[PDB]
Amino acid sequence: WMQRGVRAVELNVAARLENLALLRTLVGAIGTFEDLDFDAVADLRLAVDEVCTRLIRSALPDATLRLVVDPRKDEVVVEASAACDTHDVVAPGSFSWHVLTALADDVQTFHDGRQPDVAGSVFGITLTARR
Amino acid sequence: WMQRGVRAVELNVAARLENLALLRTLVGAIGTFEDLDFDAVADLRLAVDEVCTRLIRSALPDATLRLVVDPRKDEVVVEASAACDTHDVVAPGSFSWHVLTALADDVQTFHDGRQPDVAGSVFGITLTARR
Amino acid sequence: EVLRPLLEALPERERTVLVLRFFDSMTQTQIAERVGISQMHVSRLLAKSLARLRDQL
Amino acid sequence: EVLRPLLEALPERERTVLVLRFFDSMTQTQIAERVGISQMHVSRLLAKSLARLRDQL
Repeated sequence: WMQRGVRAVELNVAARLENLALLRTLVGAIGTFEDLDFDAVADLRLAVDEVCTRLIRSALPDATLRLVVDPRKDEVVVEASAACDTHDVVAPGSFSWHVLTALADDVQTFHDGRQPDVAGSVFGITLTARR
Repeated sequence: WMQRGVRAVELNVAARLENLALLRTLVGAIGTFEDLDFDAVADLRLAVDEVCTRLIRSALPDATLRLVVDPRKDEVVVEASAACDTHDVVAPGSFSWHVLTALADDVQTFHDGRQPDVAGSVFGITLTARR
Repeated sequence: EVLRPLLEALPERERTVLVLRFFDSMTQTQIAERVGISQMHVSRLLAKSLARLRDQL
Repeated sequence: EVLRPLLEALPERERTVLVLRFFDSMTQTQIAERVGISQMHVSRLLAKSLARLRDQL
């Protein structure tokens, strides 16, 4: 993605529960490599694991979990997405949604089921952590 | 990629020298997460850094370094590629080529300049480490 | 109200840490100093408790 | 023959470790035990020396 900063990293793994441990390790390796407040990093790590776990639990067969970590000066943006079996993996007012909104400064979702094939099944969540 | 094993991870970063340190960190985090002989892991880490450094040094502006680590039972396959300014980033008989062939059990390259646009500029190197 | 039975079911130190984070809005470092444990231990307890609550809710 | 001047220019322990890896084909662990340093120290020296030779060749 071009709007991504020069230090961004995109990770892709099979959207399988067996890969959640690898994702936690790599996200932790990146945060240590970064500059944000430590308390903000620890919260963000928990939120990214919640996002990845909910996406992979809802993932269609043979889907890919696509994770982008974009560390900027002001903030860190983390985007995760996968082809899922539901139009909304973190419903308004759900416990998951409240957890994410407590741990990240901004939480946004994206999904367009009008797109044909697997793109119409993709659900994404973007977390932003500042300062 | 579908032929990739279920535990494979694809990493993408801007093909910039500033990101080589991040790549070394993430490759090390993955190896520790894996099962191969320790001596084989240490050699593979050096070879992947050589590959990534040579690709990024030759990368075209705004290119992406695409790194796949595929840990299998028998072996670990690492594939790295980027749009580059030359048809061959590790020439036969070069010191780089000899280093890679000493450190990995199998070294292969791929490039097809007949493809139009940026795909025709891509040069890739695949390293395989067994047992 | 729904969370209360589930929180009482949490191990005692898990519950204290969860409530300090999500009800008192303390940072993980402030929770670490309040309970007298390490920052890493706070993150470990939060992760564990969220994983339990994730499947009951 | 081209490498020899460049290897003599290497720091002495860098050279020993490079030659044991690429001429004697020892594993990094075997090099660690031969020189009496840690496995991680061997990888650090190999990385350093390859980075120097990379730009002279």
